[PDB]
Parts: sequence; structure tokens; C-alpha cells
Amino acid sequence: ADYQTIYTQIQARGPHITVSGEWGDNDRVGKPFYSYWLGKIGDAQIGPIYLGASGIAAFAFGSTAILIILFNMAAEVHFDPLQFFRQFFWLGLYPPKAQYGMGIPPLHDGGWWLMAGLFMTLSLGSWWIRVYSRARALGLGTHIAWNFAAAIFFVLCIGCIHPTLVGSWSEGVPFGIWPHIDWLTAFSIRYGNFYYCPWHGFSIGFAYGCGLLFAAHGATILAVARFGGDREIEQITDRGTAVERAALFWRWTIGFNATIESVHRWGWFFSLMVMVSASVGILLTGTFVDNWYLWCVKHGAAPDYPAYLPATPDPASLPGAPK
Amino acid sequence: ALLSFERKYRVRGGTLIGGDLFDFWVGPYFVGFFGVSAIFFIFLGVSLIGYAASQGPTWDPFAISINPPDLKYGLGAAPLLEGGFWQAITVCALGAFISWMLREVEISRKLGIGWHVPLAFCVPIFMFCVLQVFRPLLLGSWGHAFPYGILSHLDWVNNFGYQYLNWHYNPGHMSSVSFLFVNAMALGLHGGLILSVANPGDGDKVKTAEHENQYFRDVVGYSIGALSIHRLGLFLASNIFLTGAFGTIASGPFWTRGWPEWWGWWLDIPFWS
Amino acid sequence: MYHGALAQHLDIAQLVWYAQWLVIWTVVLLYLRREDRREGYPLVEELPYPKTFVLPHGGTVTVPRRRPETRELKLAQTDGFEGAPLQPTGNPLVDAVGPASYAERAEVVDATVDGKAKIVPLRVATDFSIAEGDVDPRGLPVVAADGVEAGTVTDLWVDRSEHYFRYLELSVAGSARTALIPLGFCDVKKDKIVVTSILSEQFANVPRLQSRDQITLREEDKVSAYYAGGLLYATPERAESLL
Amino acid sequence: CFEPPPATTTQTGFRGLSMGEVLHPATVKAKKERDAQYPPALAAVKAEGPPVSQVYKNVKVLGNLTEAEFLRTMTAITEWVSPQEGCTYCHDENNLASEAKYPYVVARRMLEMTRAINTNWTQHVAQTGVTCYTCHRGTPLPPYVRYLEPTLPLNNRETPTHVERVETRSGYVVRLAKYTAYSALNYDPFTMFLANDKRQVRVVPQTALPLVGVSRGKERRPLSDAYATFALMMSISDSLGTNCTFCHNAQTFESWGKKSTPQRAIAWWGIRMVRDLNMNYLAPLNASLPASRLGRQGEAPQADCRTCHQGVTKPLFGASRLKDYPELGPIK
Ligand code: BCL
Ligand code: BCL
Ligand code: BCL
Ligand SMILES: C/C=C1/c2cc3[nH]c4c(c3C)C(=O)[C@H](C(=O)OC)c4c3nc(cc4[nH]c(cc(n2)[C@@H]1C)c(C(C)=O)c4C)[C@@H](C)[C@@H]3CCC(=O)OC/C=C(\C)CCC[C@H](C)CCC[C@H](C)CCCC(C)C
Ligand SMILES: CC(C)=CCC/C(C)=C/CC/C(C)=C/CC/C(C)=C/CC/C(C)=C/CC/C(C)=C/CC/C(C)=C/CC1=C(C)C(=O)c2ccccc2C1=O
Ligand code: HEC
Ligand code: HEC
Ligand code: HEC
Ligand SMILES: CC(C)=CCC/C(C)=C/C=C\C(C)=C\C=C\C(C)=C\C=C/C=C(C)/C=C/C=C(\C)CC/C=C(\C)CCCC(C)C
Ligand SMILES: [Fe+2]
Repeated sequence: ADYQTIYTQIQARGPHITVSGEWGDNDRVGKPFYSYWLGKIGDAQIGPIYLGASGIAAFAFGSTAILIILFNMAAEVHFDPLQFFRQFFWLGLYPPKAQYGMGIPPLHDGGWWLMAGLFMTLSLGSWWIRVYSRARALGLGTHIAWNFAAAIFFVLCIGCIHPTLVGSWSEGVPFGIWPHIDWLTAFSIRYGNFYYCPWHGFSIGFAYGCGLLFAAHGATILAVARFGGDREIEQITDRGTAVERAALFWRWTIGFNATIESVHRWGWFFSLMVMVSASVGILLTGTFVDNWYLWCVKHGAAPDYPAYLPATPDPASLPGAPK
Repeated sequence: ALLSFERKYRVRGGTLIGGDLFDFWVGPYFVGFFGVSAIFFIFLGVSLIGYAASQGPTWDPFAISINPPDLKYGLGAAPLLEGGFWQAITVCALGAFISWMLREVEISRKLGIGWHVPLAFCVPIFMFCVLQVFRPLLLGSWGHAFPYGILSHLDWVNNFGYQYLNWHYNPGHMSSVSFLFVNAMALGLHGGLILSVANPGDGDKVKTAEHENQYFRDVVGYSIGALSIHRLGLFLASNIFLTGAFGTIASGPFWTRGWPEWWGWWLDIPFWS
Repeated sequence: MYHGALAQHLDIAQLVWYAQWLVIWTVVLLYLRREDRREGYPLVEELPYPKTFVLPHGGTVTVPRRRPETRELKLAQTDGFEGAPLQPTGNPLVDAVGPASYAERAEVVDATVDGKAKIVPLRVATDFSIAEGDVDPRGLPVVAADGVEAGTVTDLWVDRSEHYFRYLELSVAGSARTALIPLGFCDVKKDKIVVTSILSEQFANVPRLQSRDQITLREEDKVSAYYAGGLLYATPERAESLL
Repeated sequence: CFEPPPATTTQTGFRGLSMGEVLHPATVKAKKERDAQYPPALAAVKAEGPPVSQVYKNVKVLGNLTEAEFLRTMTAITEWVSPQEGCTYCHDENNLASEAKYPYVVARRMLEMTRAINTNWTQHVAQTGVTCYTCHRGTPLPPYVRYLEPTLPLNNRETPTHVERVETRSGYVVRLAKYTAYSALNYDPFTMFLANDKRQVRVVPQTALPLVGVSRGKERRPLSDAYATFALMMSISDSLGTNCTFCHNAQTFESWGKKSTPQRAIAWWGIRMVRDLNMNYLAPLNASLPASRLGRQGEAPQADCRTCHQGVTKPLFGASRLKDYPELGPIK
């Protein structure tokens, strides 16, 4: 058994790493702290952390939005400190309930939401630059920055793009623990059971696959951890016995395999496609499809089942039946 | 037929049962005893699905469905057309999954590596049992289990979730979803990082393990490490079905109301009410 | 009139549905599946373009690996049909076959952020420590699978880049020793280091290295491979049926 | 935090749809023993005599009964509405023709309403029907009523906490949540849907593609409507003590035929019935009830689902007195 794959039995300490970046070496902040219990399942050193203009813009815009949201939450309980801590999950900031179209809604009905939405967007955009710039500041590929973009893009879809495309701010996602959860069903109901949106199935297929892949890959690297498999950069440019057996375990199992490099393209793609498929689903939704179930019925894809309890005629269509 | 570095490894041994008898390869596939039993269960299972699909007004994949019995049959045997086909296929599916798992144990054994992959594979097998056996057994009938059809089994999940009003409030479900999300996130980060170091652009120098840790020290103020991301990863991915199983088995056997109401334990406490 | 409606019974979302499948299979088959075949190919007994990595401190390496000279097998086939298993003609631990096999990758000690040797002893490692709370293997006995003292701790070897110990190395009783053991193969107790991968008589062959202060990559693989070969070959009792 | 096994499960859809009820025996058992307090019908009486339109001076609804039959009704009503204070709750001690107290004039209206339900709304109550008890359960104030805003507790026989009181605005979200099965849906389905016939419960389109003229900008209903519909559904479900699959195949909530249960259609006739009761019988009563009965906007107590069901698919589990008191309806 590998006791190293469970926890690191013997832990190592030494002088701080510091690799210079093209800029901002001085804007690193924090004296690095060592946690013994953290270092049983990760590296013990916590910090330092890089500030830099994009990073601080993120916290500025971000906090601004959160403040808006928390303040609007506090008012929902008359600013009672007890009830706020109590009802917190039920509290939220809601998009306009009346139909103002794309017109900027009143502060008490959607206004504060739109503004909190705006500052949140600025916050995400600020952090993106951080993710991007830090990559090429350290002479690294922007693979992370572009994955993070797909997630940012999708949030924009459910946040403002799809609202703009259908022409209503009322279709936005509220801020809150339960309230933003409530939106999920209101949106699915409105558009005819989202189980019948193909890009929904696609997005799910990719998300599940993200589970499968890093369950398999995560376990794969643990299995060849005795051969220093976790050292992957120097297993790509230079193949050793770790991914020899890793490539062969899967080749003997499913009939084909990847490389130590290419398996990372598989996981990056799957993750990307969770967002890519989702965004396409939301865009199509409302715009060009108004009921995904009926859309499937039209194309003869929807399943049909025999009656258990008798067929029930729509009473609204009965002769003499009320409005 | 073989990889450039492969024949080095194709030695005998590492069998659990069978010895030399099934210790051989078919193309790139290893067989072993559990290769033989897998094919048996898979042939039988697919045949049953085929013969069952023979019978309905079937044939286009999206409309093909093989359903469990009525609730009234309890845990008893059902008429093959009225649920029995499902019962058998269920069994075959379990034979196939477990075989596939132990086959992986045999392959790990011959390669001299840890058994982490087939041990990981026990988690989805486990969840399948929760859905198709466990929760039915507690509820008393097999008819509570999901049907085998590409679209039909979605409608099973759909109705089941609504049977508890808003399935979103299911705390077991909240944990499960949380793990599915963060796992997809971590996979994107990790794969993206490794590529960033090996594929950094233009006429480049491939960067180092110090650049790895470097990057996440700057962005979030911590890097978990090269080896630790892989145990973290197996941890997040596994806890999808490890935590989610609680919310599934709790629905029915241990809770019959809507899941939003379940949070009455927090909301209805006398000194907040 | 309807949004998204086209000619016949056709609509926009219907078209995108096909485009989605086309893109996905294009990426999977005409990219990801080809990216998978960068090493191990071509087969013996569809491929992609070359690629050239520029390595951190001098030199390049490019997909495939067109290699020095190739090792000579020390195994005999068990039967003549294509998929038959093979069988060790000597001691499978010494000719590095099966789970005892290693990779033929450059005998270079590969390095740190700044040039130094990455995997080095604490007698070298300057400034590296054992974290307060974890046990010090310094001077402990190494107990093999047969229960016999195979020897005693000498030093522990650290990755200078990741701050992570990867090898114990130790003395054998009775051969003027010393050689490597990956700590994936060790169970660190308070008074002993338990190793069940090999018997104590078999520590005698643990691949030595031209250096006492170094360790190169082929080495790292040569050392790790042999202990892993013990999981199947240490006794006649491991090539078994478990049942 | 949890309810011990086993659990009572029913099947309402095709096998393998996971459609049906999920009930906890202890809850169900408790509800029967509560609904079993339905007083037994009074023994039958003399069929002959002059109609009380001859006999009594101020009888305008039940004027065709004989005196023995008419008094029987008065005993039953007394049982059902005001058993503790008896007749004098609704009668001047020695002038029984007098409408000098308010429960008299309301009780007349209440007689007509009850007959209305059993006669005109047989698409809902069928031959089960209702009596005074179905809502009152032995008290002048029905336990489950609803004002023009969320109130707590749902049962007015229970003492409200401070935060539950309608005046305490810090607790508005909870009042809203508990009427909607503890969801955070920010909508009151009673006033939106059940108090009147103004708004439409249906919000899901009946075409695949968006219909031009109703799918862009201010042509569209706000998404808020689907929320509120969800809120009505949460409320109805808790009121009957079931879930969605009791009525829907959640494959497509918007569809009837095999995609719905006969109960959903019955339920449809209930909403229509409840609106009728509120708009034409109960709401106009604020002019006859004392100020102490009225809500904060001068509203009289009005009925929803729960008013009769009180947590059950059928009120009092199908118990009826319909043939025991034909004067209560249906009416020829
Ligand atoms: C409680 C949760 C639900 C559930 C909820 C959902 C939802 C919701 C969705 C799916 C989707 C899918 N589900 Mg399901 N699913 C459950 C359990 C299962 C089981 C099982 C053994 O228990 C199977 C085989 C499947 C199979 C599948 C696929 C048809 C599809 C894509 C999944 C995917 O990419 O995964 C990750 C795996 C990979 C990326 C690798 C490739 C796997 C391929 C796709 C497997 C195809 C198997 C196919 C059914 C044939 C079976 C065998 C025949 C004998 C040939 N589900 C349970 C019952 N599943 C989506 C869909 O599109 O459905 C139509 C979807 O929207
Ligand atoms: C009744 C309710 C509906 C439902 C409603 C919806 C709706 C509506 C949608 C989905 C969507 C998704 N659903 Mg669905 N869903 C249901 C049933 C399921 C089932 C199932 C087995 O039953 C599964 C597996 C899923 C799973 C999925 C996902 C695969 C998919 C993408 C969303 C996602 O991952 O977001 C997780 C990822 C993110 C949110 C990205 C976040 C990225 C950003 C950068 C994070 C920012 C953090 C930062 C700190 C925030 C600071 C804030 C401060 C204020 C500043 N759903 C049913 C049918 N679901 C989407 C989709 O694909 O639609 C086509 C979608 O829009
Ligand atoms: C209205 C309906 C409800 C809903 C109803 C349910 C129900 C009901 C359940 C879930 C469950 C799950 N839900 Mg859901 N869920 C909803 C909304 C969501 C949302 C969202 C964005 O709102 C998300 C992210 C999710 C996500 C999730 C998953 C994380 C979770 C576990 C899935 C599972 O069991 O897979 C199961 C997958 C397997 C068992 C795969 C097994 C594979 C086996 C081992 C091998 C197969 C081999 C194959 C056949 C081989 C083919 C050969 C080919 C060659 C490849 N749900 C809505 C609100 N959801 C479950 C849970 O845990 O709940 C707490 C659950 O029980
Ligand atoms: C939490 C951890 C998770 C995780 C992890 C891992 N996953 C693994 C491993 C690990 C670690 C492996 O090592 C192993 C493997 O080698 O990978 C390449 C495996 C694999 N994961 C597969 C599918 C998969 N994983 C899912 C879920 C998770 N995986 C989650 C995320 C899902 C979902 C979500 O639906 C799917 C579809 C196969 C591709 C493969 C097994 C092949 C098999 O077992 O062959 C043996 C069986 C057959 C070839 C067919 C048997 C057919 C029966 C008899 C007849 C049909 C019956 C069937 C019930 C009908 C269903 C109808 C349908 C519409 C309802
Ligand atoms: C002909 C016959 C009957 C022979 C009998 C012998 C026998 C047992 C045959 C088996 C027959 C059967 C059932 C074959 C089916 C095999 C299956 C299930 C194939 C499905 C393939 C699928 C869809 C896999 C999903 C996961 C996925 C997208 C993988 C793509 C990327 C890959 C290959 C990941 C695997 C992989 C991972 C995860 C690494 O970490 C790693 C690290 C270092 C080097 C290589 C690798 C590597 O290859
Ligand atoms: C909850 C209301 C209520 C209760 C309880 C009640 N009454 Fe009645 N009573 C009425 C109403 C209203 C009328 C007139 C109904 C009508 O016009 O058809 C009426 C009519 C009568 C009349 C007709 C007198 C006349 O000249 O019009 C008599 C007598 C009478 N009730 C006696 C009784 C008796 C006896 C009891 C109990 C044992 C009783 N009441 C309890 C409300 C009530
Ligand atoms: C006992 C009855 C009943 C229950 C319980 C019930 N439904 Fe409803 N539902 C109906 C009826 C009747 C309508 C249509 C009302 C109308 O036509 O005015 C409807 C309408 C709907 C609609 C909108 C249909 C459309 O055309 O827009 C949705 C969505 C819905 N229900 C979902 C649910 C949800 C969600 C639940 C529970 C959480 C639920 N059903 C439980 C009877 C019920
Ligand atoms: C004033 C009386 C009253 C009100 C208000 C009321 N119900 Fe009913 N309902 C009844 C009675 C009495 C029955 C018994 C019918 C039967 O036994 O078939 C019934 C039957 C039903 C059934 C049939 C259950 C079954 O198992 O067959 C459903 C569903 C239902 N009601 C839903 C509702 C809905 C929806 C509402 C309001 C929106 C409502 N109830 C409010 C009196 C009422
Ligand atoms: C104290 C610490 C460590 C953290 C604090 C976090 C905290 C307690 C926050 C408080 C309450 C909580 C938990 C809030 C959570 C809210 C959630 C879950 C929100 C989820 C999704 C919200 C979404 C997707 C909103 C999207 C909205 C948008 C993208 C709007 C876009 C707006 C624009 C583009 C503006 C352009 C239009 C212009 C003309 C005005
Ligand atoms: Fe990796």
C-alpha cells in the first residue's frame, strides 16, 4: 500500500521559493506560514500572495457588489440582526418583477440588482486579467485564462445576454442562497423542461465526464506515485516508468490510451465544454426555442408512455367551462 | 498490436483467480478471468435488452425504454414483459460492473501499481446500487428504481425530484452538486496549468515545477502541490456520489415531505421563531 | 409567425444541434485522439506532426523518442499465438522485466529552478529539515518482508523544488552498502521502517548509481522499478492466483 | 430531523416514472383521528307537517322543510359551527326571528354558500360534498383562513409568536415561506391567484418556437410570473399534503391527456370554485362581520385549498353527510 498517497508521512521544510515574473515581483505580500496539519495532504506553506492592480480592482468592484447585496438583504428583515442571521438563506436581491423590457428598472424593483450585477461583472473581468497576465508574467501558457473565460461567458449569458436577447431584465438570476436556486426551476418551467434541451444533456455529459476523468486520472497518478508520476512536466518532455504503466493500464482495460500530456487536454476540453455547451443552450433558449419538450416532440424525440391513471382532458377546453 | 515500450511489461501473473488459464491478451485488451465474466454478463445483458426491444413498438434509441415492475409486485419476481426483463438486465449490469472492477485489480497487479483506479471505480458502482437496489429495498418495491432508456430515465429523475417538492433544497443534493462543480473547476485549472508549463508559446522555454507552484501562489495565495492535486482530485470526484448517496437514500425512507421544509430544524428553533 | 423558424419544418436550434455534434467529434477524433498518439507509436509486432519542446536549461527534445540503442529482452514467450504472455528467463528483478521494468530516459540528473541537482541528500541539502512532529528515520532499522533486518537508515533524499522527500536510503547488513528506496515503498513507524515489497536478501541487488551525491532520471526509474518488481516476484508466492 | 421508515408509497404514473405519493404513516394516522371527530349525522325525523314557510316567520332559505326537519338542521349547524355556546350564538334568546346579532345574517349567507357548493360545483365536491364542519371543525372561526397577506401560524387556533405576528415586519419572509412549503419564493399565491380571477396560473408556452408578437421586450410576461405559479403549486401541494406527481407527469407540466392525472382536472375545478367562494360569498362579508374579524385592509377571512383539506388529498378523507342532509345540496 502507498502510505504517501494517503498522507505525507515525512514532511520537508526549506527556504522559500521565489521565481521572478516579468513584472510585479515587489507587489507580492505576506510572510509565509507553515501548517503541519495542512501539509499532511498538501504543501504546508501558506502565502505569500500577489496584489497587482487587476487583483485589487477585483476586490474593489467585488466588495461593492456584495455590499449592495448584503445591504438589500438586511432591509428585507427590517435590519433585524437576529432575523437576518436566521432567515439568511431565504434572503435575496431580485431582478425586476414587473416587465420594464430593457429599460433600467426602479431601485426598489430590479435597480439595485442590475447595479450589483454590473459591479460583479467588473469584478469578474478584473480577475480574468489577473489570471491572464500572471500566466505570461511567468512565461506560462494562457490555458487557464481561456478556460476561466468560458465560465465567465456563461455567467454573462444567464446574467444579461439572454435577458437582452429576449428583451427583459426580469429573466435575470437573483442574488441569494435560496433565491438564485429558485430561479433554476422558474427558468426550466418557463421553457418547457430543460431535460429536453440537447445542450443541457451535452453540458451534463461533460460535467459528469469531469467527475469520471479526474477520478480515473487522479487515481491513475496515485497508483504510479511510487514511480514519481506526479512529476508530470518532466514526464511529458521525457517518458519514464510512471506513465509507461499508466498508458498501459488503460490500453489493457479499454483498448486505447492517452499520453501524460494529452490526458490534460482531455480534461481541459471536457471542463471547457461544460461551459461552452451550457452557454449555447441558454442563448438558443427564449431566442429560438420556447419549449424544449415540445421542440423534442416536433422532432419526434420525446418518449411517450401508456396510461396508468386514465387520460385527463384539459378542462379549460370543455364546453361551458369557465375562463 | 503493441506500443513501442509495451512488450517489456506483458509478463504472466498478477491474477486473482484463473492462474495461467485466462492470463493472456486479445489485441490490446487484457482478458483474465474477469475479462471472461465481463463479456458473459455484457452479452447476456445486451441480448436481454435486444429481446425486450424486440417486443415494444420500438427501435429508435431515444424512444427505447426498459422499465421496472409496478410497485404492487413489491420485491418479488415480475412478469418478464411487465418488469422482469428489467430485473434480469439489472443483474447483468451488476455482474458487468463488478467484473470490470476486479479485472482492473488484475491489471494493476501485473503492472506493479497501486489499486487506486478500481477502488475509485467502486464509487459509481456503489451509487448505482443505491439507486437500483438499496433505496428500493428500503421502500419495499423494485418499482422505485430507474428505467433503462436514453430519454425515459431522465423523466424518472425529473419526477422523483419533484416528489419532494423542490429537490434543490435537499442538503445531500447541495453537497453532491457542490462537489460536481468544484471538481469540474479543479479539472479545468489543473489540466490548464500542466499545459501552460509545457505549452507556453512561441519559441519558449518549457517551465518548471517551481513555476507551477509559483503561479497559484500569486493568484490565490496557495498551491496545493503536484502530487496533492491528484489526491484532492480523487477526493472531490468521489464525494459526488459519496455525499449524494445520503440525499438519495434519505428521500422516502427517512423523509416524506418537501425538502425545503426539512430546514425547519434551523428555522423553527423556539428562540428565533 | 415564429422566431427561429426556417424553410420546411426546419428551425435554427435544429441546425445548431448538428453543428454541435460535428465540432465535438472533430475535436475528439481529429485532435484529441491524435494528441494521444504522441508516444508509444508507431505500433510493433493517423499520427500527428512533430513537436519540439525547448527544455528549461539548454537543449531540445521532440516527439517520438528515437533512442540510443535498445535493451535486450531477458524473457521467453509462453506460446506462439500473438497474445500469449511472456516469462522471465533469469531473475526478473535483475534484467528489469515486467513490473520490474524501467524507462530508457537520459542519464542526466535533472534540475531545480536555478540549475542545482533537484533530488539530493540532507548532507547536501544545506537548509532542508524534517518538519517538527514527523518522526526522524535517522538511525532506524529497515525491516524487509521476511521480517529480517535488511539494514539501517543513513539519510533521506529531498526534492529541492517541491519540498518533498522521495527516497530513503540506508545501509545493508553485510555488503558495504548503499542504495535507494522510494518512500512509497516504506511504512514509517516510530522505531522501524517496514518494507513488504522485497525480502532482505534481495536488497543486495538494488541498482547502484555511478554517484553517491547525485541521482539521475534513469536511476530514479531503475531504483523504483525493482521494488515494484518485488510486488510480483519477491517470492514465488506473488506470481500467484490469490485464490 | 428525519422521519423513520417505512414509508407509504403509491403509484400514479406508468412504472419507472417515479410518480406517486410519499406519506409518513404517523402523520397520516394523526390526521385521520383528527378528521374522525366529524360528528355523526343526526337520526332521521318526521316526514310530514306544514312547511316552515307557513310555521315560522323569518325563514327564507330552508322554507320547504317540515318543522322537525328544520330544527334537525339547526341542531346540526349548532354542532358544526358553535357547539360550545349553542343556539344563543346565533339567536336572540326569546325572539328566534330576530337578526339582531351578526352571526345570524352571515349564517344565512353561509347556508346558501354551502348549498351552492354542493349543487353548482359538483365538478369538484361531487357526491362527497361539504357541510359547515368541513371548514369550521366545531368553531365559529374556521382554523385555516387567509387574509390579503401572509399570516402565521396557518392554524389560527395556535398562539402566534412575536415574529409570527403580521405587525412584525422583520418576519415577513418566513410568513411567505411557510405558506409556500418553506421555499424562498417571494410571492403570495393567495392574493395573486386564489382571491380573484384576475391572473393566469399557466405560464408555459404551447408551441415549440417563440411566437412573434409575444416574445420580445414588453410583449413578454415577466419571468416573475413563473415564480408565482411555482409558489401557488408549492402552496397547493402542502395544502393537500402531497407532491407534484399526484397530478403531473413532470416530464411536461403544461400538458394534459396522459401527462396529467384525473386529480389535476378536479384540482382545476377547485381553483375555479375557490375564486367563486371568495369573490361572491366570503369577501363581501366584511360588511357584516365585526371589526375584530377583519384584516388590516378591512378584509374578511377568505378560503384557500387548505381551508377544507387541512393537509389531505380529500377533505376528511372522503367522509360525507350528503345524503344525511339533502337540504344542504344538491338543490332541485
Ligand atoms: C440520479 C441521476 C440519474 C442520471 C441523470 C442524467 C441526466 C440528467 C442526464 C444524463 C445523461 C446521460 N446518462 Mg444518466 N443518470 C443516471 C444514471 C445513468 C447510468 C447508470 C448505469 O446508472 C447510465 C448508463 C447513464 C447514461 C447516460 C448517458 C446516456 C448520458 C451521458 C452521460 C455521460 O456523458 O456520462 C459521462 C461519461 C462519459 C463522457 C463517457 C461516455 C459514456 C457514454 C455516453 C455512455 C452511453 C451509454 C448508453 C446509455 C448505452 C448503454 C449500454 C447499451 C447496452 C449499449 N446514466 C441516474 C439514473 N444522466 C444526459 C443525457 O443526455 O441523457 C440522454 C443527461 O441529460
Ligand atoms: C428544475 C431545475 C432544472 C435545472 C435548471 C438549470 C438551468 C436553468 C440551467 C442549468 C444548467 C446546468 N445544469 Mg441543470 N437543472 C435541472 C437538472 C440538472 C441535473 C439533474 C441530474 O437533474 C444536472 C446534472 C444538472 C446540471 C447542470 C449543469 C451541467 C449545467 C451548467 C451549470 C453549471 O455547472 O453551473 C456551475 C458553473 C458556474 C455557475 C460558473 C461560474 C463561473 C464564475 C466565474 C464564478 C464566479 C465566482 C465569484 C467568486 C462570484 C462573486 C460574486 C460577488 C457578488 C462579486 N441540472 C433541472 C432540469 N440547469 C445550465 C445549462 O446548461 O443550461 C442549458 C443552465 O443555465
Ligand atoms: C427536478 C429534478 C431535480 C434533480 C433530481 C435528482 C435526483 C432525484 C438525484 C439527483 C442526483 C444528482 N444530481 Mg440532480 N436534480 C436537479 C438539479 C441538479 C443540478 C442543478 C444545476 O440544478 C445539478 C448540478 C445536479 C446534479 C446532480 C448530481 C451531482 C447527483 C448525482 C448524479 C447521479 O446519481 O449519477 C448516477 C450515475 C451513475 C450511477 C453512473 C454509474 C456508471 C456505472 C458504474 C458504469 C456504467 C457503464 C456503461 C453502461 C458502459 C457503456 C459502454 C460504452 C462503450 C461506454 N442536479 C433537479 C432540481 N438529482 C442524485 C443525488 O445524489 O441526489 C442527492 C439523485 O438521487
Ligand atoms: C464518482 C466517480 C465516477 C466515475 C468514475 C469512474 N468511471 C469509470 C472508472 C472510474 C474511476 C473506470 O476505471 C472505468 C473505466 O474504464 O473508464 C474508462 C469507468 C467507466 N465509467 C463508465 C461510464 C460512466 N461512469 C459514470 C459515472 C462516474 N464514473 C462517476 C462520475 C457515468 C454517468 C455519470 O452516467 C457513466 C456513463 C464507463 C465508460 C467505464 C466502465 C465500463 C464498464 O463498466 O464496462 C463493463 C460493462 C459494460 C461494457 C456494459 C454493461 C451493459 C449492461 C449489462 C446492459 C445495460 C444496462 C445499463 C444500466 C443501461 C443504462 C441505460 C441508461 C440510459 C440509463
Ligand atoms: C473483442 C473482445 C470481446 C475481447 C475480450 C477481451 C476484453 C475484456 C475486451 C473488453 C471489451 C470492452 C467492454 C471494451 C469497452 C471499453 C470501454 C468502456 C471504452 C470506453 C472509452 C471511454 C468512453 C472512456 C471515457 C473516458 C475518456 C474520455 C478517456 C479519453 C482519455 C483517456 C484514454 C484517458 C485514460 C488515461 C488516464 C485517465 C491517465 O491518467 C493517463 C496517464 C498517463 C498516460 C495515459 C493515461 C490514459 O490513457
Ligand atoms: C350558525 C347559525 C345558527 C345556529 C347555530 C342556530 N341558528 Fe337557527 N337560524 C339561523 C339562521 C341564519 C336562520 C334563518 C335561515 C333561513 O332564513 O332560512 C335560522 C332560523 C331559525 C328559526 C326560524 C324562526 C323564524 O321565525 O324564522 C328557528 C326557530 C331556529 N333557527 C332555531 C334554532 C335552534 C333550535 C337552534 C339550535 C338547537 C339554532 N336555531 C341554532 C342561524 C342559526
Ligand atoms: C392538486 C393539484 C395540483 C398539485 C398538487 C400540483 N399541481 Fe401544478 N397545476 C395544477 C393545475 C389544475 C394547473 C393549471 C391551473 C389552471 O389551468 O388555471 C397547474 C399548473 C401547473 C404549472 C403551469 C402549467 C402551464 O400551463 O403553465 C406548472 C409548471 C405546475 N403546475 C407544476 C407543479 C408544481 C411545481 C407542483 C408542486 C410543487 C404541482 N404542479 C403540483 C394542479 C396541481
Ligand atoms: C369548499 C370546499 C373545498 C375547497 C375550497 C377545496 N376543496 Fe378540493 N375537494 C373538496 C371535497 C369535498 C372533495 C371530495 C371529492 C371526492 O371525494 O371525490 C375534494 C376533492 C379534491 C381533489 C380530488 C382528490 C382525489 O383523490 O380524488 C383534489 C385533487 C382537490 N380537491 C384539490 C383542491 C384544490 C386544487 C383546491 C383549491 C384550489 C381545493 N381542493 C379546495 C372540497 C374542497
Ligand atoms: C465574507 C466572505 C469571505 C464572503 C462574503 C460572501 C457573502 C456572504 C455574500 C452574501 C450573500 C450571498 C451568499 C450571495 C450569493 C449570491 C449568488 C449565489 C449569486 C449567483 C448568481 C448570480 C448571477 C449569475 C447574477 C448575474 C447578473 C449579471 C451578470 C448582470 C450583468 C449586468 C450588466 C452587464 C450591466 C449592463 C447594463 C447597464 C445598462 C446597467
Ligand atoms: Fe495530472
